[PDB]
Parts: sequence; structure tokens; C-alpha cells
Amino acid sequence: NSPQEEVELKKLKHLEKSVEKIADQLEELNKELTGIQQGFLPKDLQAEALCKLDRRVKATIEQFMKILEEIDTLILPENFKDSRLKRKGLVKKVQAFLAECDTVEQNICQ
Amino acid sequence: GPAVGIDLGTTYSCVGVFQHGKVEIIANDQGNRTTPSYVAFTDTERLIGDAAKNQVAMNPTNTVFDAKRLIGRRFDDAVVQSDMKHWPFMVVNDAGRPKVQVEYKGETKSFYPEEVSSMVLTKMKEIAEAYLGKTVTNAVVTVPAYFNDSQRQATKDAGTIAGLNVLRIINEPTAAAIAYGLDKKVGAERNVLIFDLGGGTFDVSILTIEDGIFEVKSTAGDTHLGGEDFDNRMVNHFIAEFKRKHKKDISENKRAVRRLRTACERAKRTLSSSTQASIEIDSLYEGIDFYTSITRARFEELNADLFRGTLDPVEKALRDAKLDKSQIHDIVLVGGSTRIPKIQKLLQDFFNGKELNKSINPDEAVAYGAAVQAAILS
Ligand SMILES: Nc1nccc2ccccc12
Repeated sequence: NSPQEEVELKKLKHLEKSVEKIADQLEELNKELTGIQQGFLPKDLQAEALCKLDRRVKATIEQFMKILEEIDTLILPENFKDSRLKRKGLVKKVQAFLAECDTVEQNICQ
Repeated sequence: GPAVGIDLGTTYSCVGVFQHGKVEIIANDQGNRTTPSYVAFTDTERLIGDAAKNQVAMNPTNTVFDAKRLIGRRFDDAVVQSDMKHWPFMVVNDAGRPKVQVEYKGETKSFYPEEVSSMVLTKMKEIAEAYLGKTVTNAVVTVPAYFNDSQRQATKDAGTIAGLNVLRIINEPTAAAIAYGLDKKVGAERNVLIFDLGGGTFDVSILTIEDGIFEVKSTAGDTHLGGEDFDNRMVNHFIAEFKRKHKKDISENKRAVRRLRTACERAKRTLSSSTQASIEIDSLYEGIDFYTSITRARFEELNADLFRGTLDPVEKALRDAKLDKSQIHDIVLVGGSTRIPKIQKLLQDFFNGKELNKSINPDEAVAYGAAVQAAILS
């Protein structure tokens, strides 16, 4: 438990915070995806309504990617175990959200 | 306000102001000393610079760049047709002239290359006004030495459309030479070589400076050779390494490749100050954490032919300028890629131990000289 580790752990707390902010946008898109599928819109209008969400899903994908690129700049030595665990869990969370992002893409602009 | 110096680069543009006996390189709204020469068109807005580049993976077909490769050129130009292959956006014919075609606010809209470069210049004018807190109209805009009458007039028109009073259109190698005050240097005529490796292009120029008057003696270099080629060789090395270490091919996972590329781009930069670079990319491909390293020596070997290949246009420039390598008074380094110690060593070894001009940031050297010229013309 070195002080120099708190610098790295704080960086990861800010990165985790930023991930929650992107995760909130993904959840709103999910509420709109389900919102069109179980909504009042006519069949032909639904296809357009679903595809209009394409800019936002690509925006959410890009943001998660920029977060990964930032996590990928961190050099965490072997002793910094708590920081390597936070970095593994955050990368895994972002990648599970990216799989959810891809699921939304599969259900739109078909 | 005062007059500014603008380097209107292919990938990144740069703006400088001469103040308090020194050139100050103006930072943009995102805090960057260079602004990407990018223009994005969307359903709701037109983005310029960093904002345009940040959404390039979201809206590739409607994000324009490399307009400098099209400005003042004919549609049927060999350069135009060969670069069209790599652009996600559309380049269309309009009575022999190229236009960029994009979807903007729901409708199909076309723009001339100088209309796009004028949006990029309006941004650099704004950047300068945001720093100085004063209105900027007067500017010195740089162009490469090989640019013709049409290519120069197109750039001059891009400044006119941007609301600038273009004080002068000057050559990039001349600007870099002004930055090092090679024209103030006492004595007879000075034969100066400019080594420009940066901004996706490579240009070797030979100048003659006699009593403040510059003369272009020769121009050589590869139009499509830069930092991106030195990155590829590192990316290939790592994909081959992951294959040996884990028997997995990451080359088809676009996101994994991008993660490796970004780490490679940074590791390259580190190898200019350090001898070793370290990469740690968790769950790169199929949950596999990629923990690796790359020495400066290794990077140099992977790019050995490419780095050496920078001496071919140096020799071709000397042949064409009818000069011996011993007859060169000054060597100037410009463009981010000149930062590589091997590039500097090979060029210094070739010139039998002559000290290169490398103090001024290679990314900023052309804007530095343009800012001196803007203050001289005022
Ligand atoms: N080291 C290095 N090599 C090429 C381009 C660069 C750009 C900016 C900083 C460092 C660079």
C-alpha cells in the first residue's frame, strides 16, 4: 500500500465515474429500443424510429473505446494489486457494455 | 489585433503570434497546440478541428480531411484519383474540378477543396482571437514549395473565404528557415536543406539564402510516407508476437487492433526520450491481457528500410540542386517524425557529423516562421 498507488487508484476512480456516465446513455437508448418495440408506432414507422438511434449507439461505442484507450496508458507494477484488479474489472465492465451496444446495433437499421 | 502565422497542414494545422520578442504557439479550445484539418457534417451541425476528428469513427462518410491533397487540383489529377481509394467520403467531378460530397442536415451537399480549407482557416483565426482577446484579420499562410500557381491561388482564396487578409503565401521550407534565423546569418549565400518528415508526407527542400532573398534550388520526397508507416511496423510486430505467445489472430478484431495501434502510437513517442517502452492492454482479444515491451533498438530494426529510405530524396535533392553534401550550410528538422533519434542519426552521419537545427518543436517550426513573417510584414 504505497502512496504512489493512490495516484493510480484515483485515475481509475475518475475512469470508473466516466464509465457510469456512458452506461447511463446506453440505458436510455435501451429504454428507447424497448420503447419502439413495445410502443404505439406503426410497423413501417418503427424501422425509421429504430434506425434514428444509430448516431447515439455509435457515440456510446466511441466513448467506451476512448475510455479503454485511456486505461491502456496506465502502467501498473505487480505490487499494485488493488489497481490491477480495478483496471481488470473496469475493462471487463466496458467490454460487457460494448457487447450490449452491439446488441442495439443488431436490432436497428436492418 | 496583430498579424498571425498559419501552417495549413494536411492532417494538422498550427497558428502562431509573435509577441514580446518571441513566437507564441496558440493552443485551441481543447488545449492543443495543433488543430486537426478535419471538417465533419452531421444531421444537426458542422464540426471543425478536434470536434470533427472525435466523431470520425461515428460518421466516416461525412467527415472530410486531406483537402490540401485536393486544393487547386483537377479531378483527373493522378494525385486526386490515387488518394480517392483511401477516403471514406466522396470526391465528385464538377466540370473538371473536384468537389467533396457529403450528407449535411439531411441533404446531399457538395463543397470545393478551398471551401473546406476556409472552414479550417476560420477555425485557426478563431483559435488566435480566443487567445489574444482581439480580432485577427492579417495572416501569413504556408504552402509546400512544389505547389503550383493554381494550388497557391486556391490556398489564397481559402484565406479570402475565411475572412483573412493574406499578407503573403510563403513556402513551408522558407518558413522553417526563417524560424532558425538562417536569413539573418552574416556572410555569403547559404545553401540550406529542409528535412520535413511529418503530417503523412515527406519533403526534402534545398534553399539558397543570399542577403535575405530565398531561392528554391530543388524539391524531393515521398508524398505518402510518414508516422503511420512506422506505427504499422510496430502493430505487425505485436500481432505476430500475440500469435507466437497465444496462438490467436487479433487482426480481424477491429477494436483490439485499434487498442494496439493507440498504444503503439504512444510507445513510438516514448522511444524518442526513453530506450524502452512498456505496453499493458487488459483483455485485448478473447479475455487475454497483453503485457509486453519494445526497445528503441527493436523499433529501429522494424523500420530500418523506411528510415534509411529518407536519404534517397536527400541525395536526389542534392543531385537536382547541383550541390555536394559538404556544400550544405544548414539542415533543418520539421514534422513530428524528425524526433526519432535514428532519423536524426542517419541524417547527421550522412552530413559527416554536422549539427542539425532541431530546438524548435518540429510540429510548430513552420507556424513559428510564418508568425515571424506576419510580424515582419506588419
Ligand atoms: N517521437 C515522435 N515520433 C514521431 C512523431 C511524434 C509526434 C509527437 C511527439 C513525438 C513524436
